[PDB]
Amino acid sequence: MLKLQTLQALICIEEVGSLRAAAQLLHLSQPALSAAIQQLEDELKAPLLVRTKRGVSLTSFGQAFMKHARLIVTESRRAQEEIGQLRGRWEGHITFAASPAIALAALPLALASFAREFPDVTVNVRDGMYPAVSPQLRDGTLDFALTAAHKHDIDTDLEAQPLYVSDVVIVGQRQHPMANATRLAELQECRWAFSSAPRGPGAIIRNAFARYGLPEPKLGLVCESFLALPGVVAHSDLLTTMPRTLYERNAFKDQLCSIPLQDALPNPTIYVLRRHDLPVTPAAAGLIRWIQHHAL
Amino acid sequence: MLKLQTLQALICAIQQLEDELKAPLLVSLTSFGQAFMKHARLIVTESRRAQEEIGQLRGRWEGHITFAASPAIALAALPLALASFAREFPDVTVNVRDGMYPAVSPQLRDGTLDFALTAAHKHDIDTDLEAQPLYVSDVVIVGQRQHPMANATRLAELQECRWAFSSAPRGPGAIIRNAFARYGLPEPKLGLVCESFLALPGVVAHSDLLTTMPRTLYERNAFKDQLCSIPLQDALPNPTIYVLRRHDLPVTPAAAGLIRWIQHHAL
Amino acid sequence: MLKLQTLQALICAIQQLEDELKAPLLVSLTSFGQAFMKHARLIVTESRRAQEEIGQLRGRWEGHITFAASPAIALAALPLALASFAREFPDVTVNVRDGMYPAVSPQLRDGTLDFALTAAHKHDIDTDLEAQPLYVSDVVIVGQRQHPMANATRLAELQECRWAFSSAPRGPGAIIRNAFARYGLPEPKLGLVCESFLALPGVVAHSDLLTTMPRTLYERNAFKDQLCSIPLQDALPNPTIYVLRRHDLPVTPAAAGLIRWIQHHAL
Amino acid sequence: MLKLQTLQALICIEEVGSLRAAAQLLHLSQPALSAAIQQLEDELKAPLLVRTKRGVSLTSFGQAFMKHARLIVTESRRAQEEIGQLRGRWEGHITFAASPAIALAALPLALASFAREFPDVTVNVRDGMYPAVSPQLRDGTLDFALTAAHKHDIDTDLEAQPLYVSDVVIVGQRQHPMANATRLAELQECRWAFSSAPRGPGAIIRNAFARYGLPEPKLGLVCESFLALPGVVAHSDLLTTMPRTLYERNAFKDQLCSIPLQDALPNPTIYVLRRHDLPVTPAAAGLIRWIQHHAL
Ligand SMILES: Cc1ccc(S(=O)(=O)O)cc1
Ligand SMILES: Cc1ccc(S(=O)(=O)O)cc1
Ligand SMILES: Cc1ccc(S(=O)(=O)O)cc1
Ligand SMILES: Cc1ccc(S(=O)(=O)O)cc1
Ligand SMILES: Cc1ccc(S(=O)(=O)O)cc1
Ligand SMILES: Cc1ccc(S(=O)(=O)O)cc1
Ligand SMILES: Cc1ccc(S(=O)(=O)O)cc1
Ligand SMILES: Cc1ccc(S(=O)(=O)O)cc1
Ligand SMILES: Cc1ccc(S(=O)(=O)O)cc1
Ligand SMILES: Cc1ccc(S(=O)(=O)O)cc1
Ligand SMILES: Cc1ccc(S(=O)(=O)O)cc1
Ligand SMILES: Cc1ccc(S(=O)(=O)O)cc1
Ligand SMILES: Cc1ccc(S(=O)(=O)O)cc1
Ligand SMILES: Cc1ccc(S(=O)(=O)O)cc1
Ligand SMILES: Cc1ccc(S(=O)(=O)O)cc1
Ligand SMILES: Cc1ccc(S(=O)(=O)O)cc1
Ligand SMILES: Cc1ccc(S(=O)(=O)O)cc1
Ligand SMILES: Cc1ccc(S(=O)(=O)O)cc1
Ligand SMILES: Cc1ccc(S(=O)(=O)O)cc1
Ligand SMILES: Cc1ccc(S(=O)(=O)O)cc1
Ligand SMILES: Cc1ccc(S(=O)(=O)O)cc1
Ligand SMILES: Cc1ccc(S(=O)(=O)O)cc1
Ligand SMILES: [Cl-]
Ligand SMILES: [Cl-]
Ligand SMILES: [Cl-]
Ligand SMILES: [Cl-]
Ligand SMILES: [Cl-]
Ligand SMILES: [Cl-]
Repeated sequence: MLKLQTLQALICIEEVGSLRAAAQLLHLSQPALSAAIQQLEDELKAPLLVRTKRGVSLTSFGQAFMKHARLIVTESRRAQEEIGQLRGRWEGHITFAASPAIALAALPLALASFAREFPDVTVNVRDGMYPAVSPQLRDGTLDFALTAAHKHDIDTDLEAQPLYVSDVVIVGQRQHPMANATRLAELQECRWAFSSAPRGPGAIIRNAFARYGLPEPKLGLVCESFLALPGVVAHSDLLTTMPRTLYERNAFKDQLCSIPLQDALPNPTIYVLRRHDLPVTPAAAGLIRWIQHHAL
Repeated sequence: MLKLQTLQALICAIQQLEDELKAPLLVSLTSFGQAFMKHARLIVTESRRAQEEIGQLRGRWEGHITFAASPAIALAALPLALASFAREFPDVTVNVRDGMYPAVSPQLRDGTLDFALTAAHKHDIDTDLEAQPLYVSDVVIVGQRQHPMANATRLAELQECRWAFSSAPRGPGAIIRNAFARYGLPEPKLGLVCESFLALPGVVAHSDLLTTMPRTLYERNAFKDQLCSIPLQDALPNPTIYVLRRHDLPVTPAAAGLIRWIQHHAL
Repeated sequence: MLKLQTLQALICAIQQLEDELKAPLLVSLTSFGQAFMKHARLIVTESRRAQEEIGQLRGRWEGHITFAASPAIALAALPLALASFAREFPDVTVNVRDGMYPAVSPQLRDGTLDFALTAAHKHDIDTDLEAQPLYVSDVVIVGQRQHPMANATRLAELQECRWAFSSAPRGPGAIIRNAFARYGLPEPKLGLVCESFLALPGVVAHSDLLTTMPRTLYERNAFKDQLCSIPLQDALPNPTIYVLRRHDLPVTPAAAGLIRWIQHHAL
Repeated sequence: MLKLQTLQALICIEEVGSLRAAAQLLHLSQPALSAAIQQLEDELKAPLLVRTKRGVSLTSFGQAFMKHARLIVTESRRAQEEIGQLRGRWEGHITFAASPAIALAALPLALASFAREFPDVTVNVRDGMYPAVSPQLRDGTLDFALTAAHKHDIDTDLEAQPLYVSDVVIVGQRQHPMANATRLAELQECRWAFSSAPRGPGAIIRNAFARYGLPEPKLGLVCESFLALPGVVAHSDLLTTMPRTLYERNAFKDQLCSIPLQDALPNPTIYVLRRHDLPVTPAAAGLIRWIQHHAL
């Protein structure tokens, strides 16, 4: 029998006056309790109980022992209570960062399903991209981050699981002079709104121009805000690069076109990043599952 | 004495700087290095603004402007102001980012931002910052188009709802929390916290969570047809959007030009 | 339910404990593991005391006593009390360490110490602890034997001196700081801080630093001939040394025996 | 010329009305200042100064430039001031741990000499031994620790420099029955006061008994306090092991003897331990030097 059950039973025995009554009250087997008490007495090398006409009383030894037994039972209960309070607070909240692509399609659908499964959980969704999320992830504030990244850039102490392989698209105002272009070379005369990338503003288009043997793309402006980007492009002759999800889901869709080139652009891999050592709550694990699920 | 050329490298020789300070700056930045960095940023950015301004006074309109914009600004006036600015000043490099008060303050103080366009409570604004009113905005309560409370007209009717606490100068959910409080209601029941304005409309469209947002954002997002605004007849705040700057920094001619175009289109 | 055998291993199977708690305990202890440890220590130490006490009630005088002793105790009464105790109780294992209030408190609370012998201010003593007066001590001011102020008779004459702030229940230098304050003097000028009573006499003997120490320590150290006590006629405190225990823990027969010998020799 | 000197000079020029007067006031060479200003003007592509009958005035351009120059000069001064405040507080205090051997001989002599060289420095000497000092050393609270250690036990991220090779001695009451012993084997019947060691209470004597092919030494008691140890031994028949310095320097010398065996005991190496990456203040470096000096 578990020692704690045996101590709890002993406290009950003192209270109700009988080993048989204690076992029944606590839903323990009588023979198992009687054996467990005997085993404990053999270990202590003294009897804890003496028979009387109508039950058992504690012996002098059991009296002394009981003072400790009560402290041990209370302490076990308090420990369970403190841990429950601390685990409840840990398990009851999620803080993570999400990139625009996740934020715009999967995240909305994932949160509703997540909430049905984990009704008692608060979510704190931050705007975030690597490597800005790297240090927030590193101290413990962020439970995980969801972002495009180049696998070989990710800090060695971070775990990384592929979430979805994304699309990027070149976007301009709906009547842009270069809308019919099929080659990146045909865009050399255009000016660019450099957008946010893990490798810095304009990293994608600059890398594209480079691998195609073109000069540096002409900087029109730097727009780190994906929120602002579609509107800014819609009201200019600037071209930009954005996640396909943002092109599909923005307030200026009717004022914009994509320029589908026969030249290839990257398909950024979006990763779930966590600190490797950290243990993961049920809810955080469930949310990731739900986000995975809706990232078809 | 400090060598100013070395500062623009620290942000990116060091031993001479460490010897000038007589303290370690690198080990990652030491505790001294972090304290040192805010100063080095102001010195470097001021030095660049000084040179750019002189070129502008000579008719060479080149240089840099870096600024932050809160969501309503970014969606309405900003595309039009950036377009007009680019026509008048074709050779100035502009860098726009998202930002909200008070998160923008340290970046106004170290000169990394020329200005920020953001809602703020006037009495909360730090004394070293100037605040020029730009816009008086409108806030609405938003839910999925078929929300159970889509036809509610009083805050009281929304008591049992869960909220996507949205971001604000006084913290997430501050407008709804204060509104609930002023109207004699208990704390708004939180469903989740959503800092991201980009993500918020879609999160609300695919849940039963209510939120508060600038009327601009309600009228300009990708989920408009899946959303509604609650037809409240209880009054909500109208936040003032300001142009915020560190007051003692002289505005460059180019940044003054952009602020002017922003003021024009906001009006 | 917890398995008590596993607790005595955690201090030194785990997955069953982690599953019982439903929280990670190891990763180094997790934040839960640290919170868990104080409880596990009390449970394990109480379990051992319970068994030892029963053997003692049966005339088997074996078991363990672990206690802390402040410097004056350790030097005067303790050698004589441990000797007398060992004669009466030859088979009990005793473990003595240095310790002072309030540093000893958590170790009284988690059962790792049966008791502590230490100076304390009665009104500072935490409500779950019992305090039994043991000794009223004497404090002296000490300096190198040829100190410029060796013949000073008033605290006022020591104003310009530098102090080896020595350790105390209210913090380093607390007795001299409070004495200076009560006598209407400025803060004592600190020369250095010396936590170590073992090192203090030798540090004072080979510098011009004054300190305060228990009269016992002054009369019992290896640097006596190189030291003096300042013949002050201003009054200094006489700290009470207590036997401190966590009150709700039943004292074992063996520990009661040792406390008795300690009380005898202190008297 | 340093740009900051040039800006400071420019501010002075505005104030005193003349480049010549500014150079003299600031103790700068006139030709060097005139060249530095010209160089700056060439870089700005505008003149900062215009000649008048009795000096120079700022041009319109210099006026605009001066507003920035003043902010830059002030900021440089404030930076120096903040760093000075932070460095002064860093350099003005030392916190370290010291073991009994150090604490009893070298430390006393080292502190006086240290104080003459670094009068403006507060020292905070903690009682300490490895590996208890290991974590205090690890977070930043301790600047260094001075302790016996086994080289191969020391945490890999800690630097360790040998300070002194120590002696340990077996000690008993002055008339101990085994005082004339010459072999460890002759002490097998004795009971021991287990003393503090880096490897745990009684580690040294237990290791000694072991390498000599003897049984476990008989435990009399555990005395973790080196302060209490000499007195406890003096009033018993217990034997112990202690640093030679403690045997030489304690209040019970007349009541104690050492038992100099022909069998060898260890000579623990005392190390200065620091975190490897951490930069070291002049004072802490000086104190270590002084402690090294007095550890002959
Ligand atoms: C065990 C026990 C003790 C005493 C009695 S009595 O004789 O009936 O009082 C009966 C049974
Ligand atoms: C079974 C049982 C045992 C003892 C008694 S009594 O002697 O009347 O208390 C009654 C009934
Ligand atoms: C008569 C009687 C039988 C059995 C017990 S018991 O051992 O406490 O369960 C008490 C009294
Ligand atoms: C450049 C870039 C930015 C963001 C993303 S996203 O993580 O798929 O939204 C992909 C690529
Ligand atoms: C960045 C990004 C956004 C959207 C998509 S898509 O889901 O493949 O259309 C891919 C990548
Ligand atoms: C921006 C970006 C991120 C990631 C990749 S990927 O390495 O092909 O997954 C390519 C481009
Ligand atoms: C609550 C709130 C958040 C943000 C704005 S905004 O500055 O107009 O985008 C106004 C009001
Ligand atoms: C100088 C200037 C630039 C741009 C415009 S705009 O065409 O109205 O945007 C008007 C005037
Ligand atoms: C400091 C300060 C000034 C003003 C206000 S307010 O009146 O609530 O906006 C609050 C706090
Ligand atoms: C620029 C701008 C910001 C905010 C609004 S409003 O909130 O819809 O009134 C309108 C226009
Ligand atoms: C995180 C989260 C997502 C969705 C909801 S709910 O749609 O209001 O039930 C609540 C909480
Ligand atoms: C200040 C002070 C420190 C320590 C003691 S003791 O507890 O008597 O050793 C008494 C007084
Ligand atoms: C029981 C007992 C033990 C020891 C002594 S003693 O010789 O006075 O220390 C007296 C009495
Ligand atoms: C709580 C408390 C009780 C008593 C004192 S005392 O009177 O200064 O010793 C101080 C503080
Ligand atoms: C045990 C003991 C402690 C303290 C003193 S006294 O401080 O010298 O009076 C004497 C004896
Ligand atoms: C650290 C330190 C400070 C002061 C002195 S003293 O000059 O001998 O008083 C010695 C040692
Ligand atoms: C440079 C300079 C400017 C003006 C005069 S003035 O003609 O004597 O006033 C002399 C010299
Ligand atoms: C050298 C010198 C230059 C100019 C004058 S002034 O014309 O009288 O001001 C006097 C002397
Ligand atoms: C007459 C005169 C000569 C030189 C200068 S200076 O160039 O400002 O030093 C000012 C005035
Ligand atoms: C066991 C032991 C403890 C302490 C020292 S000491 O560092 O030389 O004092 C050496 C050996
Ligand atoms: C631990 C310790 C203390 C003292 C000495 S001694 O300096 O070599 O005598 C060595 C070692
Ligand atoms: C306790 C102790 C510490 C260190 C050494 S040593 O490894 O030989 O320096 C031996 C024994
Ligand atoms: Cl039995
Ligand atoms: Cl607000
Ligand atoms: Cl203008
Ligand atoms: Cl005190
Ligand atoms: Cl007793
Ligand atoms: Cl020029």
